[PDB]
Amino acid sequence: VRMNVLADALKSINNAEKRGKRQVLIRPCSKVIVRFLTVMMKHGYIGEFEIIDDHRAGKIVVNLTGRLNKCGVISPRFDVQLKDLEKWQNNLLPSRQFGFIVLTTSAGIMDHEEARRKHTGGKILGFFF
Amino acid sequence: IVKPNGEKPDEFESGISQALLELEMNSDLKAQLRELNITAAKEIEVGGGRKAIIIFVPVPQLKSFQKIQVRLVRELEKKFSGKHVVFIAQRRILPKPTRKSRTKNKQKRPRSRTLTAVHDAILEDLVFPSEIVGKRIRVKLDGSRLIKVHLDKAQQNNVEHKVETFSGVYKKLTGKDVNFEFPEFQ
Amino acid sequence: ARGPKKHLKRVAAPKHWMLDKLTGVFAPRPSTGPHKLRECLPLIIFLRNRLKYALTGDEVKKICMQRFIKIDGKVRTDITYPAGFMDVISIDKTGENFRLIYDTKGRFAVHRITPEEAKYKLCKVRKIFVGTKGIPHLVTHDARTIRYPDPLIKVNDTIQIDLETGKITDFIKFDTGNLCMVTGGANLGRIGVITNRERHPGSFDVVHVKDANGNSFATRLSNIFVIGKGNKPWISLPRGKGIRLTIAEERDKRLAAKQSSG
Amino acid sequence: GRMHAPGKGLSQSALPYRRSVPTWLKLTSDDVKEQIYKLAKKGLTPSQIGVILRDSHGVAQVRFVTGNKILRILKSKGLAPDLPEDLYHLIKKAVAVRKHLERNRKDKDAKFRLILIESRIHRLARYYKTKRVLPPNWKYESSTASALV
Amino acid sequence: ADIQTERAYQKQPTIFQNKKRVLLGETGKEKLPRYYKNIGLGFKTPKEAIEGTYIDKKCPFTGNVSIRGRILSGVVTKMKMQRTIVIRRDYLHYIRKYNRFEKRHKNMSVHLSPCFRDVQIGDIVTVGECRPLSKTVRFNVLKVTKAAGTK
RNA sequence: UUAAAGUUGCUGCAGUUAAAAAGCUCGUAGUUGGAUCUCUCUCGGCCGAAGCGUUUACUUUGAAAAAAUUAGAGUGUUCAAAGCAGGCCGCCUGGAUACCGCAGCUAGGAAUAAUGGAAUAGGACCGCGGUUCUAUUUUGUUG
Repeated sequence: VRMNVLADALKSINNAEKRGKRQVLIRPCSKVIVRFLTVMMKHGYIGEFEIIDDHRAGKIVVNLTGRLNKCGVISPRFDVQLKDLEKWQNNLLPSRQFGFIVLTTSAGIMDHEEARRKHTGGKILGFFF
Repeated sequence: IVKPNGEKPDEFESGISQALLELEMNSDLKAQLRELNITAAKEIEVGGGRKAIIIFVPVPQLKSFQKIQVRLVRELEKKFSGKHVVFIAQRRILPKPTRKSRTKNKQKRPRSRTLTAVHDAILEDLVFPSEIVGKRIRVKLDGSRLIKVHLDKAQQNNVEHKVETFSGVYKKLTGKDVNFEFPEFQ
Repeated sequence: ARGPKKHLKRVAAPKHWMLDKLTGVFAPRPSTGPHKLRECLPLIIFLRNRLKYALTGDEVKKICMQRFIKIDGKVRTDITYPAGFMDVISIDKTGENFRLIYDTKGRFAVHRITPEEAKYKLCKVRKIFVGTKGIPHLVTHDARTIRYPDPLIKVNDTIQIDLETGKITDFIKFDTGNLCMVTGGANLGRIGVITNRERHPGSFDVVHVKDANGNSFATRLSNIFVIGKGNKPWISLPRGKGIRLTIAEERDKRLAAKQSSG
Repeated sequence: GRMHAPGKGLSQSALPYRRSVPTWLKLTSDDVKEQIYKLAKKGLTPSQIGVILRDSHGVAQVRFVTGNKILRILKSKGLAPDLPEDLYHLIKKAVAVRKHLERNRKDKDAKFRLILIESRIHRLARYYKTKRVLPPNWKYESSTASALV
Repeated sequence: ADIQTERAYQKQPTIFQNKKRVLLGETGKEKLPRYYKNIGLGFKTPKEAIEGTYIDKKCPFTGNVSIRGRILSGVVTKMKMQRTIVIRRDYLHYIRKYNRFEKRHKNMSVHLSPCFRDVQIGDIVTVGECRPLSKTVRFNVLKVTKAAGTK
């Protein structure tokens, strides 16, 4: 069955941008998906997107700008303390100059640098570079 | 006609009751308005100069109000000149319970009393007699959201002159940016 | 073991004694007395290791058996006697008086006092009960049993004791706004004003204390010793005045000293 | 896909975006409920009542008309039966397969289908007992099942 | 007598039942004064202990036991042996090579007082630590809360 | 015996033909599980003392955690491994600090994940009435 809808959301975006496409459809929509997409967008990786209402779990149309190398999910949502973040970013990010790990903390869904600024740990949702 | 919970009417929500008073016994709607009553009134500046009146009515009377809304709005816009009339049901929003709350949340909050649920009903009440056939939310680069609402063409020539007013009401009632479109077909 | 122990190994001795590794295998095991084994300074480690009046442990015995050292007004010839917090050591031959007060690093300081200040000491209150024929009884942190005290004195308070008679001359209650020193834990040797006390019935209370420079810390209620009423201490304070310096501040304060020299 | 079959069919119903009753249907909520009570007294299950209403009276959805569901209406009036309809129809099929199986002892495939049917019965019974619809001591007896049907 | 089903007369030691007062007191009513205490950590004494007539010395509210130590919670599993019950505690143990958890459980025998009536085996009970009451009993029930299927 | 061994693979391996998917299906335990919802009544002189908000998991903080060892600050053992000493012409000065899973204790956060809160209404909130036990203030004290 369909478990971890965010995994399907992130695998669909990765597979379309390998093909050089300009738009991708994501179903079903979810608020974790929307927050993750916003985090990706504010860093200049995807661009504007739009939610379609179905009186159900809606769907999303995302515009692609060709700037994405990889976006992936981590399952299960491991707990990350602020002293164990360096190992995670060494394991997952391609360099110390670019790439982001996306976590969910009690202050919101953010990336690994805003979490360091706010001095908080959380649970790892995924990564993108 | 005005029966607020705070029992405080003033110069402008008394005028709405005054206007309804003549129609009560001087229109064909004789027994279709005796048992109904409004609960609030307001005047709003929209479209850089225009004015729009929102009339708040009890929820249990909503369908009785909008069963005659077409004639009421038609006949209520003749007294005051160049102002759009909008009827909205008075709905309550119960705050989301938290881990630090008072013992007022004794019984579970109904989802009819949810913020999103009342914002999605305020829109339907605002857009009458037309119906909503679609809804889209554009998330833009700065992170802001814009709602795009598709309306039926059956009432297109009846409501399309009020679309600039509809956004003006919704921005203060809700706090959101909304545009209205008329699609091709279903 | 079939009975009580009589030895102490040097690595197992309390760290604030500041004993080196290669002097011997053993350390002085404190005698049984008013203060605990891990919260006391024996007389040998004070006469030999701190004041350097003696070079060996045999010389400490020669000073002691001449009846030169008085601990709170009484001559003690035991060289492992467990002196402790707030005690007064008097050497009449050289005219010296010392009070055992923790410094900011958690170690007993060489704090010299005046002959007038040596006539009293401050004692915490540990137990209050009623004995036969309805006589109230105190028990302090110094293992002093004082009967017929004031009825306003309660547990966790501080009293002043005149060492000649052993009677209470004044007292300070425990309340917010009163000066105190920490006598255990990680804030040992720190001085500050009580600001709050959170109560956990069936468990240990917690007291919040703020320094003069604005630094705040917390301790267990058993580690708090009320010194003075308000900001004014009732005893003379060591050099650091109870303020804990950071390692960077301490480094800068040390480097500034050698530049002054010339 | 299917629970007890390898099929992966997709056929189902597609509700419209309109949650609103159309203007050509003039039946009031109370009149719609009256037909529900009327057809409930002819031994019609809620799913039968729904198709009858849809095919004849132009009632696409009663949740859209009366703001309630058929089983809730029947239970409020007191016309709901003892066992739920889905569990009632599963036990009826188990008796039929088991009744065919005494005249046919060499029918090895009905013996497989009966196992599948009773597994489905146990699944629904577990779900309903967790929901406090069936008493906790309810148990499906392969021999006493005819008493339930 | 229901209260006197054992070979030895059952009474609360603190209570004296033979105060010869007057013939009228005999005529009026025979109801013994009862000893109950306030086992207190914010807990409240049930009213079935102040108004009951049971005699049991290992009850916290009307017996000779003191509550100190640890306050724990569990789920009632079995009620079979006289006047004591078996509860279950479920927890997660962390294995750090795999960065994961595993479910473990403990079965703990506690003493149940007659003041806590109408208790079934599905519900949450708070327990307080006391002195050894038997070979494998050290805790005592302090509060009863009904399970999910609450009536 | 450790690394090499990504040849025990949580990070991180393999199973068409090199070693390897049970003949097939059911089924309990175990593992995993789709959208969905934006703090206050009494008291001590505008604040605190006292109740919790359904309960947790999670995250940050605090105090409590033997020394030695390890990391690390100072210090020309003649250098160094060491040591805890030493420095100035009787004085000056150290003997720091960090780390110390899991479990237990404490205080902030509320995203993620579980859990409950009204459907024979034995529902919430307001004023109203009755049955019973009962407070020991008031009759300067005592009955």
